[PDB]
Amino acid sequence: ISHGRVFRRMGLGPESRIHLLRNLLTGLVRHERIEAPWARVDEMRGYAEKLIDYGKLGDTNERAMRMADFWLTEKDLIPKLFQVLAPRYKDQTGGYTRMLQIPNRSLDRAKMAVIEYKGNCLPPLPLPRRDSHLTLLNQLLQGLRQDLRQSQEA
Amino acid sequence: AAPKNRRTIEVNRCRRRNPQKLIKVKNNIDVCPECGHLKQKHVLCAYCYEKVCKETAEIRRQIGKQEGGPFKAPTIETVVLYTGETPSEQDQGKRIIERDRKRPSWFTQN
Amino acid sequence: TARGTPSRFLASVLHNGLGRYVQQLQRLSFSVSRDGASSRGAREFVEREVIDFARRNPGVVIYVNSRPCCVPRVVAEYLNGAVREESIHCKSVEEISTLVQKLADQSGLDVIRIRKPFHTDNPSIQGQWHPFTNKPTTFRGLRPREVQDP
Amino acid sequence: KSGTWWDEHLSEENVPFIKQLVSDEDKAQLASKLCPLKDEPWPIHPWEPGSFRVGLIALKLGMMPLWTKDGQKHVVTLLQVQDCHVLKYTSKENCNGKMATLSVGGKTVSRFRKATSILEFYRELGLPPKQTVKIFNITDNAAIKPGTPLYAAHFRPGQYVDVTAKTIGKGFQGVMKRWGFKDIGRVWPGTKMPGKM
Amino acid sequence: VKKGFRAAFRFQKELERQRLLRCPPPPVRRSEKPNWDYHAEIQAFGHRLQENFSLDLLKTAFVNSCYIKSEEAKRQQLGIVLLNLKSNQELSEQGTSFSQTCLTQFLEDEYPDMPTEGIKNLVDFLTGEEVVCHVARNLAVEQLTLSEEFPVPPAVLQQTFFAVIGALLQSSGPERTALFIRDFLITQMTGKELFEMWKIINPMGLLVEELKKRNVSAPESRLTRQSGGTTALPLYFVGLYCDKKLIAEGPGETVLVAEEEAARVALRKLYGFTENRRPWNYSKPK
Amino acid sequence: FKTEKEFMQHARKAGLVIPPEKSDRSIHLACTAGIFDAYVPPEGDARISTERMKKTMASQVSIRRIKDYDANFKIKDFPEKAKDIFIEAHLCLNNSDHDRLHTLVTEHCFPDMTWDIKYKTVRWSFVESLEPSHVVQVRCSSMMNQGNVYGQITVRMHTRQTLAIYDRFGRLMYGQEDVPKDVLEYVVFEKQLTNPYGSWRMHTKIVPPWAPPKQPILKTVMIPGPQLKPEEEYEE
Amino acid sequence: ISRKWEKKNKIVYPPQLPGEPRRPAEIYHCRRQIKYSKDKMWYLAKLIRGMSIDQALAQLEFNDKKGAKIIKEVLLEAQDMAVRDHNVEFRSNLYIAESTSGRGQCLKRIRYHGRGRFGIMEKVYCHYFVKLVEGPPPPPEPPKTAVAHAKEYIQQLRSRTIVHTL
Amino acid sequence: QLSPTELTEMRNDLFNKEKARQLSLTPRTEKIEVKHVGKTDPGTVFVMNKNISTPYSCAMHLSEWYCRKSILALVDGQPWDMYKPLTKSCEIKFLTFKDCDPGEVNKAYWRSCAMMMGCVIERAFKDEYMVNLVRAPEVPVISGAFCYDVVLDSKLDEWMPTKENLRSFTKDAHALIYKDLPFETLEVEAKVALEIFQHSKYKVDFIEEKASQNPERIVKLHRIGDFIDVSEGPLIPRTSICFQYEVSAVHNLQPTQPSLIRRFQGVSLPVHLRAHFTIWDKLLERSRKMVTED
Ligand SMILES: [Mg+2]
Ligand SMILES: [Mg+2]
Ligand SMILES: [Zn+2]
Repeated sequence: ISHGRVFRRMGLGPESRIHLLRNLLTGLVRHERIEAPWARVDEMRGYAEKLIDYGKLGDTNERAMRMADFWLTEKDLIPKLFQVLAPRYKDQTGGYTRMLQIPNRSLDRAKMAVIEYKGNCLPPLPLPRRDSHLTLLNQLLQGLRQDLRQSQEA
Repeated sequence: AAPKNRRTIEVNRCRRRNPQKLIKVKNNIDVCPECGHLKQKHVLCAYCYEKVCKETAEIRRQIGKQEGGPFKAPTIETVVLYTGETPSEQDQGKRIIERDRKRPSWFTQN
Repeated sequence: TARGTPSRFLASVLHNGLGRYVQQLQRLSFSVSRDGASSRGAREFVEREVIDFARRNPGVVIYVNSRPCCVPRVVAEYLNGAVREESIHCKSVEEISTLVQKLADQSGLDVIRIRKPFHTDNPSIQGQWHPFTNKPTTFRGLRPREVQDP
Repeated sequence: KSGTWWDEHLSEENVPFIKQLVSDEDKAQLASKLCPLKDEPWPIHPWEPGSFRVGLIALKLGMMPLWTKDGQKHVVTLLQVQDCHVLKYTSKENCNGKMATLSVGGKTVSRFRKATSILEFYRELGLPPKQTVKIFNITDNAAIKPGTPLYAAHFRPGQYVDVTAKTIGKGFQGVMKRWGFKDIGRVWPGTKMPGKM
Repeated sequence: VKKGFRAAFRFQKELERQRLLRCPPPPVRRSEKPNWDYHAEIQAFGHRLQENFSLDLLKTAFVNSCYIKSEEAKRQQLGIVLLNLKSNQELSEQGTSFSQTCLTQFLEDEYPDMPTEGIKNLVDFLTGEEVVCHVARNLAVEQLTLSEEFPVPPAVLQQTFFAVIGALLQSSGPERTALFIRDFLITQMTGKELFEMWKIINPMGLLVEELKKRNVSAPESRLTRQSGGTTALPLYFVGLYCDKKLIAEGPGETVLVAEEEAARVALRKLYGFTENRRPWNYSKPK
Repeated sequence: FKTEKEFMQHARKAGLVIPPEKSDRSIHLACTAGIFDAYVPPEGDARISTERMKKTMASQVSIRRIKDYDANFKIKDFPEKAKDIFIEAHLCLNNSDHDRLHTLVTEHCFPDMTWDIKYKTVRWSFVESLEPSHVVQVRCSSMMNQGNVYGQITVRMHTRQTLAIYDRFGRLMYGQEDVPKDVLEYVVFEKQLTNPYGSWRMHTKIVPPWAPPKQPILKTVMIPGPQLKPEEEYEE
Repeated sequence: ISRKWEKKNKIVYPPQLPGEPRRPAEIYHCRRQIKYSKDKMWYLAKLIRGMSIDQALAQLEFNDKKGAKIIKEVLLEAQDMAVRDHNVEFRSNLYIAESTSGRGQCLKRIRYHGRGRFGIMEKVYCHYFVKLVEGPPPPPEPPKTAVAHAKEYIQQLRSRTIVHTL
Repeated sequence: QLSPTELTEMRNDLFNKEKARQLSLTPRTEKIEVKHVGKTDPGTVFVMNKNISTPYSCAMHLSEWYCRKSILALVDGQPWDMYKPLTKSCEIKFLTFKDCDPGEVNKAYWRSCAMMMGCVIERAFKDEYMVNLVRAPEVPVISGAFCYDVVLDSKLDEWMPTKENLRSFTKDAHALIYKDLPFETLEVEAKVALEIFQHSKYKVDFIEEKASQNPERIVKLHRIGDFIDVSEGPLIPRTSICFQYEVSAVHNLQPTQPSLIRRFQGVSLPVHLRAHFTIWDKLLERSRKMVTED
């Protein structure tokens, strides 16, 4: 029974799980786009979002610096977090990362995901795009919406 | 426990060929609009994704040369500039990565 | 097996015997060795028995081919297209005479299990039984527990 | 030939519009059933010994302590009635039962995830689809017109009620947790073994 | 490798049988196969039938026009004596004419109450391509037939069969040929129900016309028997009554089918072609 | 790798030192790779139906060499002989008579004639000859290895032929079975003058650029565009 | 060993007469000695039976099994061969007529057990066979209807004879 | 005078004859170089047959995914039917419902759906009554429905289609969809087209109108099965492309006095753009509302 068990069991145990996520998070901050097994990227995505929130507290904040020190193994990333990533998202209240499933990797056919920090310099990922408004179904719904405006106005 | 008797081919076919054992037909396959290759609806196109990764790898190799060592992550934003392009006013005060290539059509300067 | 073999119903060729009797055997082909111990009986049959048989059965055409062979054979062909090959290897003249006459009297139909020892195209003279054959009729064809003048 | 879901082919502009449109109709469909006694209600009969009125579908909010004037504590479960309406009435003859049946519906749910046949049933009734539908055995004098809303004040304090629901699923469990356990040549039907609990 | 020859030879014959079954060779004419002598086969054909055929006439019966044309083309291309072969066209006309009139006289005598349309349809069935080709094949006619194409086309085989009947007519005269028609063509309706040979539509219409000619009242249909009427497998017996007198009764899964069968039963009785009628007499005239 | 250089480059990278082989025996060739002196068919030749002297003189020099090996040779008879060889060779295609075809055509011609039609059915017929064939050119090679001297004669043939090629399944893929069509062909014939058993055999055909395009094929064809890797971008 | 499958493409048919309907082209192709078990390969071969060439390629492309890539290459080779060498017009106008796996020539290796017993492990190989036919995929036989069932049952009743009598 | 069944036979025979006549114009096989200029498979060249091969045949060369999704073709930049023979060498592009700008594809679907309604209504009424097909109005797809202008018999002036009658029309239309009939197209001179529609005065007027617009006096004809109609633009390849099809309502257009023109209206969605049952109902309502051509 695993009712309400939010966290996955990974690696060699609890401590190993955090270190596995920390290594993935450290790679994401440096590269801004990494690809790994889907479950691990999904497990790490929450920490990636929360790390940006600590970066918004500022480097002067002692608790935030302690968080960045632990979660960022490579210390040169800590300045990047507070001075690059955090200011980038100053306006946004969330949704810092986007996660997309990519084809299963050849060796073990593991389900794979790509996760990136929105706004990176890297070439854009081929995001899924909703159908054009000009399509037949959308045009029929656009006409319906316009009529409901006239009826509402009356 | 050892088997009491040899299982006949008749019995084994019923087991091996049961619908539960057969590969299910997939209905979520589609054609990628950009490249025309096949993809699943919920998965990124393999052909298009590899195209992005190839260019991303070249840019990362260029970033490595500029940094020229480990633990040298910059404290400013990065901008990729292709041949025939000049730094924008918005893209000023940022690390500039120069690619000896024409900007890909899918990669749009912002 | 009966289950492991085919079967058929008792039959005749072209209703043979209804208007006239026609001998179904039409051709006998013998292969006999000039030299060969196994053909001794066949050679003797050709010398003293084939000619008398040929006259008795003018409807049958008999081909005797003398050639080197280890197993002398007689091929019997019938009007219905049946072909029946038999071996006369090392058979005496009497045994060959018996086999040849047996072929002459056969119809050419497959010698397989015959389901019934009788065949008729008119099994009934008075009408085949049906469930109403021995049931009396009722006034106005009323059914059990049916009410007239509904 | 391929599968589709409601917003598969909708554009960015039409996803918010359609979500509003189907939500406004639902709110207006539930507000049109708020006056059943002026919408040609079925005959309202007095209660008679041996009568069986309908029940309702409620959502289990949780539990709370309750104290009585004698100083005893009682834990109670809060059951909230959400969008409960009568859906169908079946007479004794057609129901294949001694008592007539009243079908009642529970929580409102999305129309985009319901079968076409179910969607057609609710379209005639004029109500948003429900999550659960239960059958109550009633007498002929307790029949309520389909579409009538049922409220929590259908029950009164001091009354007793049977409550039926699906139990928390524990999955495949062993004899110890399932049954509390730590020779005719065969196992009897009904023997307590490991299985879905 | 085991020393020996008999087993290997026997297995070779075994493999040849499979090689035949796997690829069954294309059927060929009997005349091409071994142990064939045309003149002897022609003589046995007559004696087998107990007929004194004229060999010159009988040989001409098997010569088809198509064969003569094909032979000429072969001779011309392979340039090599005038051929005077007479086709069986003349003989087949005489045989076809005699067979049609001979069968008509036979049927009219047996079934005086049969209408001319019924008699014609029976004569067409007895002389039909189906019946005649079946009889000809089982009498060795196809083996002696000279044709360009094998297996002999149904039309060519039927023409040759009547040509043989024409040769018999000239050889032994009309009386002898009639017994040949009786023994091989009249027998072909053994076991067959009238309407299996003579195909009719709307029997009830034909019955009403025949009753009118006899001045009988129009038949009335009534339900003599009924069972399981409201089931997928019902049974109905329908009786036809003239002046409230039963003339026929027929079963059917539906009332309409039973009524149509009753009409067929009535027609069989009227035409004297019932299932239990006196059988055909084959006793030698005496 | 198919090329020999790549094979020997792979062999040196594998340490597989293959020693060469010297033997008294050598491959014995009965024909040559190509035309000794290509005969450019004058443009407009089909339209009609000092340089000429110089070209004709070369044929007169060559015809003498052919006469030396075989004195009883007449260039006048060759056009009739060449026509017969041409017709017989093509007739062998109808019935896949390869052993007979080898006598009529050289080892250079044989692959071209029969390779493509290995699993096809060819129906070809020589309907008529519109104008008499004449020997346009006569050349002769210089002394080659093994003392082999070859003589090549080019014959211009304008004839009416019929060709219908069926595929492996009996379905018509080219031509018409009976419709006669007009064909102008320049056919080079070769003979090993040294070989005591050499005979005049069809060698090759000459296709001038002005030659009109051949009959269109029945089926439609798709010529695929560049198959590009993900990184590579298509360029018009 | 046996290599009949390769020879089937070499069959040459007589030219068809104009009346005859156009005979669909047939292409036979296979890959020998694949490093895979025929049992596992059978499911992949079964899956694409009766599919169009494009539908089969699509299903195999997104199949995780190792055999799927191998079969996909064989199918692409067969498609290219059909148009190029077998006079097939449209490459898409092909369907999987026959698709099966066969036991290859296997290698036996000395293997070990946890108690020191000596064992033979077989390194399994297999063959994949495919036959492509020109044309659209034959429509799947529809489900037997109630009307068809009733007709069959009534036919059985009507075929009943009086058993073991004159 | 020709009866309904007889009139169709005459139309088909004249349609078949002209179709054969156009094929005979090129007796021999002639090859055209069609170059694919689409986003995918760039640089592909099709050596198709002149006047026989169609865009669909080019799609068959590429893949089945092109055949299933190619609703329309852009031949030299002009909307082309999938089954319309390619006259000359040109550049070809394939259009789908989900293209960024499927305006041309949407018009072709609307025209083909309207034509499908003409066939249903023409054959739905009893023999005694006479149905005359005036035209198919060109209505933007954002209007909510497609329509066909039909002049019903005088005896039916009072009669108005009931809810049950409308359902009958849809069942006939769905029967047309189930038949999966190709949309055959013939571009004939005005003279030939006028002969086929001589019986109907409305068609003759329309034929002369369209013929005048073109300088070569060529009119586009389309046939569904045995039903021939005049169309202004290309049509979708097959009727099976439609999945949801309904005849929403029939509206009478003033002025009724000169003639009673009834606007039969319907709405439909293709298989590619299937809508949910709930969304389909919303589209159905607005289709019932009368559409005014502008
Ligand atoms: Mg683990
Ligand atoms: Mg659970
Ligand atoms: Zn793509």
